[PDB]
Amino acid sequence: LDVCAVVPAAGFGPKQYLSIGNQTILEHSVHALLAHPRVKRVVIAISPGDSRFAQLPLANHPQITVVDGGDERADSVLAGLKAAGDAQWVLVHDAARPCLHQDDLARLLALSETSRTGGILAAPVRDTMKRAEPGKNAIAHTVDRNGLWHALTPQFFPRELLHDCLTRALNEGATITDEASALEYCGFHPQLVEGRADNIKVTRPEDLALAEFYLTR
Amino acid sequence: LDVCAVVPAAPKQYLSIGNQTILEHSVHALLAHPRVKRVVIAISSRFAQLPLANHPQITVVDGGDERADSVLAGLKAAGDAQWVLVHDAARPCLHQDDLARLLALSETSRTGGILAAPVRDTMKRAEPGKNAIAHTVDRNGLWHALTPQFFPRELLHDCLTRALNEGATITDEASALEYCGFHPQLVEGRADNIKVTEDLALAEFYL
Repeated sequence: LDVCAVVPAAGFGPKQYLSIGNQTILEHSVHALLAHPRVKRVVIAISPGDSRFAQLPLANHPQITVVDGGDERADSVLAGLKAAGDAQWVLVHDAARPCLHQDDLARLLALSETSRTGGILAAPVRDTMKRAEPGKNAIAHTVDRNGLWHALTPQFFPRELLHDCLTRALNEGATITDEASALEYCGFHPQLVEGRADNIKVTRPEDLALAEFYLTR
Repeated sequence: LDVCAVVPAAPKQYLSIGNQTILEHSVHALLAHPRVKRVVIAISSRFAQLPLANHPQITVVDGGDERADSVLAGLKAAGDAQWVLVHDAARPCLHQDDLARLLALSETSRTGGILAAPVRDTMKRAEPGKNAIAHTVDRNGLWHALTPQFFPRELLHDCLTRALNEGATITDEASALEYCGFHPQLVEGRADNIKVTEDLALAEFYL
C-alpha cells in the first residue's frame, strides 16, 4: 500500500522558495503530501547546484529524499523514481501547489485500489474560455467548456507504467506537459478525479497572497 | 470619449460585502473611471431598496428574456455614447488600471475587446460521459474571459441584433461579435476579477 511521491523542484542550480507564514511553498506542498499515511516517502528532485534546498528545515525530515534531477520535468521525475524504493504506485506533485487538501489526496489515492492506469486531480471549467488567433491577442473563437478540465496535481500512476511511458516520450521526442500527457502519448486515458479548485499553482507574485488566503482557509 | 456602461441584471448580485451589495461594488468600480458617465442597469423588489435607483448617474431599463435582450435594452438608453462597456453585476472586483487599459481600445480599435486572464494549467478534454482523459487541450493562446467587454456602440447593437434574430447561441457580448465574424481584442486583466457564483469570502479578501 506504500506510495512514494516525487516533487520535481528544478531551477535553482520557479517560486517554490517563496514563503507563506513560517514555511516555504515547497515545504507546504510536501507536508500536504505527508498528511496521508500511505505516503511513505517524498523524493525531491533538485537541479545540480541547488544549495537552497539544504537550508530548509525540511532537509532534515526522515521521510524526505533528495536527488538531482535533469533538464526537463520528465528527466526530473525519472530521477525521482529511482529512489521510490518498494512503492508500486507513485504520486508526482508540483512543488508550487501548496494548498493541496488531504480530502483530495485521499480520493486520488483510492484509485490504486481500483484502476490500472491511474489518474489526476482536476477541476472542471466553470467560466468561459476564448482561443486567441495564432500569435495575436485577438479572439479567434469561444472554446466549448463541456467536458473541459484543469489538470491539477498530484498525478498518480503505477510506477513502472509511469517510468516506461516517460522514457518512451523522451526517446521519441514527444512534446509533453504533465505526467498525464505522457500516459496519453502512450495510448492511455487516465482518470479525472475532481478536486478543489483552490489547489492553485503559485507562478506569479500575486498568487502568493491568494495561496496564503486559502491556507488560512 | 464619453462611455455608457450597461449592467445586465435581470440573488448573487444582491449578496453583501461590507456596507454594500455585490451589484453596488460592481457599479461603483465602473463609475470610478471618469469616462464612464452613466451606468444603465437592466432590472426585471430588491433593486428598489438600494440607493443605486436614485443615483444621478444610474439609469434603469427593463431586463429581457436573456442577457442579450437586456443589453440591447441598455443600448436603447445609451444616449449618444459612441462606445459601450458591458459588465457583470456579479463581478465586484475590478481595478482601475485594468479598466483604463480596456478603455484605451477606443483610441486604436474598430472592434473593441474584453478583459481576460491567460490559462496557465495544462487542460484536458474528457471522454464523452466518462471521467477519463480523452486528450490534452493546448493551453497556449487559451484565455479565461472576464468583463467588462468594451465595444463601439453601433457594431455591438448591429451584431447583437443580428445574432439574436438568427438564433445564435450567445454567452457574452464577445460571442455575438464572434458570430458576426469579428475578433475582439484580449486585454490582460488581473485574475482577482472574480464572478460571485464560497465566492463571497474570496471576493471580500480581494476587496
